[PDB]
Amino acid sequence: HYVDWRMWRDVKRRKMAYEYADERLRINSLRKNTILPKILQDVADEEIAALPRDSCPVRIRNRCVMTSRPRGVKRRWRLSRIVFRHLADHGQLSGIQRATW
Amino acid sequence: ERPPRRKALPPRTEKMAVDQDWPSVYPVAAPFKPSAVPLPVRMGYPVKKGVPMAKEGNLELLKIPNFLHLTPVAIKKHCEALKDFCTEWPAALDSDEKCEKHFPIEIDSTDYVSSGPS
Amino acid sequence: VNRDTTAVPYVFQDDPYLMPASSLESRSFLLAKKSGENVAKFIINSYPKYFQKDIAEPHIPCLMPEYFEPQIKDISEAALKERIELRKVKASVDMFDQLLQAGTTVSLETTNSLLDLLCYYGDQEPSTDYHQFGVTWRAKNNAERIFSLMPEKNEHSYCTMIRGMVKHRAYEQALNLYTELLNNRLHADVYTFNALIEATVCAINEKFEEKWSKILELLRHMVAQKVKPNLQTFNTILKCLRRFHVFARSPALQVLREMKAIGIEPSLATYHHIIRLFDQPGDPLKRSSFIIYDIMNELMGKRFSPKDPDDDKFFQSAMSICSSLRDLELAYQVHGLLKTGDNWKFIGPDQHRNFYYSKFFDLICLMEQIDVTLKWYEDLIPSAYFPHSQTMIHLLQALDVANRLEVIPKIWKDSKEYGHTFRSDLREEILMLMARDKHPPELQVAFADCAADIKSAYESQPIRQTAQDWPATSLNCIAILFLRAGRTQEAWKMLGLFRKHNKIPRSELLNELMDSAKVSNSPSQAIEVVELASAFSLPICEGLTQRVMSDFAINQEQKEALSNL
Amino acid sequence: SFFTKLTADELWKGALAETGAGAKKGRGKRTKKKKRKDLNRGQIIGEGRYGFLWPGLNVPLMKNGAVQTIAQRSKEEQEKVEADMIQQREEWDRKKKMKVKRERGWSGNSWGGISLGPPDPGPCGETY
Amino acid sequence: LGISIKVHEPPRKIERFTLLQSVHIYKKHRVQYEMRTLYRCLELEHLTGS
Amino acid sequence: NHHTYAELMQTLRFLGLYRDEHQDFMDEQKRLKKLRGKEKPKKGEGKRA
Amino acid sequence: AFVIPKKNVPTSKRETYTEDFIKKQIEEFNIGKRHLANMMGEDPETFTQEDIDRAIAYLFPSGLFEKRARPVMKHPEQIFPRQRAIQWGEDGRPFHYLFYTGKQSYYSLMHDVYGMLLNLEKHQVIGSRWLIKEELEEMLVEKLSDLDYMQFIRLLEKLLTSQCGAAEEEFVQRFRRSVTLESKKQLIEPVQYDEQGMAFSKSEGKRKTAKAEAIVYKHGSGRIKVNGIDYQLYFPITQDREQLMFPFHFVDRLGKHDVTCTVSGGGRSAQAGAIRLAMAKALCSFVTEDEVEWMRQAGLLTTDPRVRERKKPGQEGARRKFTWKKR
Amino acid sequence: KNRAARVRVSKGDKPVTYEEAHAPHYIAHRKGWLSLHTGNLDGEDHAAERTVEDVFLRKFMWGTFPGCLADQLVLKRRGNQLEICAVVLRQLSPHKYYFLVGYSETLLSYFYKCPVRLHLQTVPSKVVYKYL
RNA sequence: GACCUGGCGGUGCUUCAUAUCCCUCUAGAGGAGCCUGUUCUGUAAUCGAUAAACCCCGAUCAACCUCACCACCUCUUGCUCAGCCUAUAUACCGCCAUCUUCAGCAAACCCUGAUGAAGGCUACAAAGUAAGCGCAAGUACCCACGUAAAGACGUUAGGUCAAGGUGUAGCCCAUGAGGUGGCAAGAAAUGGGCUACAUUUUCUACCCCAGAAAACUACGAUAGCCCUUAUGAAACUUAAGGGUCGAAGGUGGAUUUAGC
RNA sequence: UUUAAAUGGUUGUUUAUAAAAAAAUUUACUUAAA
Ligand SMILES: [K+]
Ligand SMILES: [K+]
Ligand SMILES: [K+]
Ligand SMILES: [K+]
Ligand SMILES: [Mg+2]
Ligand SMILES: [Mg+2]
Ligand SMILES: [Mg+2]
Ligand SMILES: [Mg+2]
Ligand SMILES: [Mg+2]
Ligand SMILES: [Mg+2]
Ligand SMILES: [Mg+2]
Ligand SMILES: [Mg+2]
Ligand SMILES: [Mg+2]
Ligand SMILES: [Mg+2]
Ligand SMILES: [Mg+2]
Ligand SMILES: [Mg+2]
Ligand SMILES: [Mg+2]
Ligand SMILES: [Mg+2]
Ligand SMILES: [Mg+2]
Ligand SMILES: [Mg+2]
Ligand SMILES: [Mg+2]
Ligand SMILES: [Mg+2]
Ligand SMILES: [Mg+2]
Ligand SMILES: [Mg+2]
Ligand SMILES: [Mg+2]
Ligand SMILES: [Mg+2]
Ligand SMILES: [Mg+2]
Repeated sequence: HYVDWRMWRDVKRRKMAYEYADERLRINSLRKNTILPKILQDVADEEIAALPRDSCPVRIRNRCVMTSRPRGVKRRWRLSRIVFRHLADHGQLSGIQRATW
Repeated sequence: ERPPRRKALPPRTEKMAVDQDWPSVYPVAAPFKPSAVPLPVRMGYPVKKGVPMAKEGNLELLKIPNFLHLTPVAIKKHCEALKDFCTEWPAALDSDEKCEKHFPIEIDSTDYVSSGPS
Repeated sequence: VNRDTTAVPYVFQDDPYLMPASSLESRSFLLAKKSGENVAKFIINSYPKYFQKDIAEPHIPCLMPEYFEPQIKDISEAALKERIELRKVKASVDMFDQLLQAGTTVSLETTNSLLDLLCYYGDQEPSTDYHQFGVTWRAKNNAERIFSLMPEKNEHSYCTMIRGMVKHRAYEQALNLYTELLNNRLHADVYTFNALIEATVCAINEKFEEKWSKILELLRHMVAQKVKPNLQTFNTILKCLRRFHVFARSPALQVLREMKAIGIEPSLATYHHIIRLFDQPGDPLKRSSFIIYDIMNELMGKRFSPKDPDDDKFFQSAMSICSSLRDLELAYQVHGLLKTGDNWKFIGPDQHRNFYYSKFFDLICLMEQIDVTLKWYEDLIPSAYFPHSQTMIHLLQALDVANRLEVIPKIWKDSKEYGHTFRSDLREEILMLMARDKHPPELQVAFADCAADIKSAYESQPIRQTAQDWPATSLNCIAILFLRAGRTQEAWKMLGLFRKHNKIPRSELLNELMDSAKVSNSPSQAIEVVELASAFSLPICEGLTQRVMSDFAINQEQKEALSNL
Repeated sequence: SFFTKLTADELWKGALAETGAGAKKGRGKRTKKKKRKDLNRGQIIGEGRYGFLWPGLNVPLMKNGAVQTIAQRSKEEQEKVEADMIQQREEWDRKKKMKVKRERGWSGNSWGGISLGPPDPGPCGETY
Repeated sequence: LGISIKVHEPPRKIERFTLLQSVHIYKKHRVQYEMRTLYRCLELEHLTGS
Repeated sequence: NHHTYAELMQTLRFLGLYRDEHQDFMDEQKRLKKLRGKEKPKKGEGKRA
Repeated sequence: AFVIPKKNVPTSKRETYTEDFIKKQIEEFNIGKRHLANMMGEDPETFTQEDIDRAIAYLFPSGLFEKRARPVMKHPEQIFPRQRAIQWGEDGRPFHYLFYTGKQSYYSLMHDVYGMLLNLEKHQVIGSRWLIKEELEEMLVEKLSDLDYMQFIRLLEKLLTSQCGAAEEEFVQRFRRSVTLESKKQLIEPVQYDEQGMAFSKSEGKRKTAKAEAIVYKHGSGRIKVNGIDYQLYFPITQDREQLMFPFHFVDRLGKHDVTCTVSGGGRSAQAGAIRLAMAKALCSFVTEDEVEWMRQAGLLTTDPRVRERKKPGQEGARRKFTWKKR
Repeated sequence: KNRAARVRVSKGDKPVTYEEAHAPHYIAHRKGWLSLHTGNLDGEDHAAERTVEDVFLRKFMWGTFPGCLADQLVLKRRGNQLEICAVVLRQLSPHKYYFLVGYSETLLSYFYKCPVRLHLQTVPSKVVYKYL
């Protein structure tokens, strides 16, 4: 019942990334320093690379929650510029008015 | 349809005396009810050769956060009931210099009141 | 803040279209709102998934879905305890049987908990959202079967069984079980003894003296077993003593005197039972007079807390006696007690509240000055209750006695707003009072406007779907009120209605129609008055016709008049 | 998605295409014009596909002087309600399909010789 | 209630942001929105916990 | 959670408590396409093979 | 018969307020006025229209920029538009001999003025502005053309130019309104005295985003201190120092006053311009009124309104446009 | 030409309410906001969740009271409370209104885990500001 | 044949255009390098915009993801009481461009033309009265100024089925869904921008009273090469810094943009 | 009165009506008996 298959793929990525966040944080800490031996850091390099691809947080996309538009989204409202304007121009967003100065 | 359509009763502001206890009508914060507020208040930008819209079915008056439950009479009556909960500031600590001598440490904390489920 | 008299109760929607306009609408509008809440709750519990996202901080347990199904599927004693906590009578009994067949041990406490569930609900499922006369106890019930199955039976097991039987009207069987309890040398608890008192009175139809001896014997058994009586022990005795109304009066007072000595403080229920016992259909009410006065002196300025399930029934009974004695000062004391502290919460359900206020306002109108009656009228209606059509008649009678008939038009307006527009009794009373005597011009005009509105109500009757009736009196009164106010045109139309509906006009209406015609000096109209009465064969017409013939009558009309008779 | 659903007024305004560039300069023919159909006409509040009987909405609040409880129409009973609803729609639709016999003037598609009825009455109680 | 209160008005904050006016192309055309946050600072003094 | 919103409002429609004007619109269109012959084919047993 | 779809109740349905309706609205205002006094705990008998407006503003707080859109509780006479009474009776005969002209009020007035001129002929300023058109229409409760207004004013001028009697002058004054002429005279600052008894005058200035406060002492040696620093150090650029000298040089009082100023915000030039304004306004206290007028006419006492212009979307700058491509 | 939320002039027979008669450039000059919460104030959180809730509530109420609403909702949030102010018509029976108020208040409180109230104002017919 | 209305005229007269049509004023573009679009060519390898009114345009943004593309592989009541970024913007809603740096569009009536398409003004007045909409007035920003905003009816079947929704037609073991990998280049041309060609300059101090530099070690790359770092699971590629390197360029053809 | 200033593929323009309807409740405690 999500807007489209693209939104559904992003929903799964956000879920898998959440599940693996702690494990990914722990392994990255082993890699992001010069204290530990390079042999150990090399094994950590492989371990984080073997985790499922959809656990990688960089693959998450901030799509419009209403229409799934991948660009033109305002992060504070999580809405596309077209949907945000529809709500703002009808006076349905608290405190948001047209700017003239 | 056996009977005629149900007819709305006349507004109960016509039964209100001009010396009523208004705080009893609006005890707490409530939306503006044109049938309960005995004021001919009008709102709305008037059309050419027109007048601001009447209060019945007026969505602009419904949008205002009114202060009908916080009239000067109600506030004074409210605070009279709340004096029992208050304690008296120590008379010795008249000035800020006196406060610093007896209480050198000052702890600042902040509380945030927002609207929402959390 | 205080109650707003112009408003209906706060539970209702504060809107002219949605505000209840009658006592019936008051009940139905709340029932509809409650039905909506049940439908929502039904959906919430049917589909918990949709209401499992908790966004509240702090967490609100009450706004979460409820799960009524057992989540332990293993057959064990611990898993059985769940079904008893869930009050699944059928599931628990079936599982208990399966547990017993498997041969695992069920603790006495667990078995006793099952008996409590079975005994209280009579081996019947408690009511759920969705899937009177006679003895509900059945010989082939699960409680009895399990009771025998029990290997060890403690005092609590017998107790809950006795209480169950009495609750379900198995009085004789409960008494037999108590005899078995005594044979086992097992002490009964206070709650069992309270149930047993009820059993002895209800079981047999012996005369009072025998029943009193039995009750006293149980009290002596209670003392022998070192069982201390609670408030309910005495309240049941008084409630049981209501059957023998004239013989239990003095004994009932002895029971009350015993309570005070022991230290048990009589609650509102205790006094409710007493006044009901002492207040039977008798004209003197001499004993009742003393009791109520003494009770009110004791209860003056006492804040009450819920102690007995019957605490809510005192005020309606107290006000009923005040109306019977016709003592307004006593009624004000009863109401004063209701208004002290939080005693107002003991008024009871809606039908109790309507009765209390009906009896209270009917006594005010009768026994108090009109100026104060109108103050009570404004405070109580509509904010406290919606008046019955009979209470408006009492208020009209009070206005008559006080010679304040300028308010009658207002009473009609309020009556229409309270759902009495089409009450025949009320409409006939108002018209009769307005037309009984002549009034000054200003009052006569106002009465005509009210009469025209009452007339319009008769025309637009919803009973028309069945049959439309114009009571003879109403028609006569309306016509007279139009004639006295000077709307002769409107009155002239009413003569068509009299013959149409076959209603005989009174002589006073005909005699006064003369002046209207004489002032006009239209002999044609004068004959119309004669023509109508002649149809009904009224004796006044013949003598009347001659006087009209002397005053104003056309020669040709005179001859016709005589032949028409 | 529940959040992508529009109202009936918006759906019909788009589907009908009454305001466009194809209706300005004789750019479109008149045959394929479609008509608006109000889909709320025969719908009753509280009536659904499951057939639940909500006391005080779908059914009367009180029956025999007692508040009714939530009930559900049996399978066969709901089938009748659903079949009746289909029949009611077809009848309503039939009424619209019926053509009223229009008295023709000089020719079938000609306006000449067709009566326009009585002249409209004047503003001061004048009648023709 | 006997409290010592002093009121002053901190300066308002206006947040402005720009959006595209058309659904597709026409970059030169923009709609600009604002949110105005006004303030009032009520400063009580010499109070007790109760 | 678009599942919760969609599934809740679909259940409330089948219960008779929510009128979905949009879903009503696409149910009338889908109904007129059956009378016109533009019906969705059986899965697997399609035009192609 | 082919039935023309009949018109519904006129949609426009222009609202007319009959005199009885206005009377019912007045009763409502008077009754509402007593509740509003009761709500606010004031005397019903001394509750004025300015108290009503204050109470309504508190009870119904509206931030709408346009005041005509805010909640209002005014006397119906001030709310509802003034409507002309019925001009004909039951018989149908109009009440005015000039009714059929359509402008009985206007043409009756024109007739009166012409008559007065005839009688006057047979018998023989700065503050007041001729009543404007929109305000004359209000008096007559008639809709006039611009050329009709001209005609009427021309006739009044003819009346005024000729000699008039007591009565004719009063009639003319009915159509003359009062103009309050603002004085372009500088407001002098109040000379203060410090702890030592030395006269000084504080003033303020503003230029772009800079704001200066200057204290000019009645007597001094010509010392200027900017933010506690000698002016030649704080203003190395000669142009800035030239601006500081312009106020004192123009009144020929270089070396006769000591100034202490504080300037914050803006750039070097804006700060010098802000200080120039602050010093000039403060120095007005010690110069003569005529010298103050010369200072005003020389540009030394006007706040320069030229501030930076915002940038507009779709353009390179405030006025600069993006490169235009015909093809 | 601008289109956003503008009812366009017709032949003078289209009744418009006061809300729909004002274009977006009047949202803080002649008309107010249909929702009041703190999400969009400076330094305030959860503007996104407040917005989604508003969009749902407006659709829920439109379908729950089909054909009854005479104008747009006014959504009010004070602390934990949510108050829905609806101007409805006087066509549906009062019994059905009371059922729907009890049903919607309960169902919405369990959905958004907060006390929800519904304040109905009845009008005989849609309030016409002007005929466009 | 004769007319009505509009358009158009290298059509007359008169008055004008205020960043404006000409004469004028200032700084630029067109030449060079680089950055970024577009067209062509190339590639197994998206789509849309594309006189004024496209060309740092949908994107307030593409290493995977985004993605809609290509190759290969896999799934079949499928996240959904399915799905489709499949065709049709010449079926539409929605949101807009444009004249508009306009002032007109007008329902309802009345009158003129012999009751034709149509037309309706003269103030010392001769048939027009006109609701509504736009302009205006108000409001936002620092004023009554200015700038924003606003800007009707229509014109270009103007832009957008790929924001989303949707009429009609089509696919349903595939025109739907998922996985892995991969393409997004430069023969060439061209739009916009950035940095320069220097002495009103370059470097350092300072933030305006200085000392040096100043033509093959000058001015001049934000490019190339190497190294390091930042983000990331992934960087020859994205960004930042350092080193190294020191090129074209010597003020630019026809032509052309913006500013009161 | 007064320089020169050519071109623009084919077919695609304007008629018959208009509009739903409803609904039942049916004003007054407690108890109790056989
Ligand atoms: K022409
Ligand atoms: K150049
Ligand atoms: K489509
Ligand atoms: K360039
Ligand atoms: Mg990303
Ligand atoms: Mg034919
Ligand atoms: Mg610039
Ligand atoms: Mg624009
Ligand atoms: Mg170049
Ligand atoms: Mg391309
Ligand atoms: Mg293309
Ligand atoms: Mg990619
Ligand atoms: Mg890929
Ligand atoms: Mg595809
Ligand atoms: Mg198009
Ligand atoms: Mg295209
Ligand atoms: Mg301006
Ligand atoms: Mg603009
Ligand atoms: Mg304007
Ligand atoms: Mg096109
Ligand atoms: Mg595919
Ligand atoms: Mg350089
Ligand atoms: Mg480099
Ligand atoms: Mg790294
Ligand atoms: Mg060099
Ligand atoms: Mg050729
Ligand atoms: Mg051609």
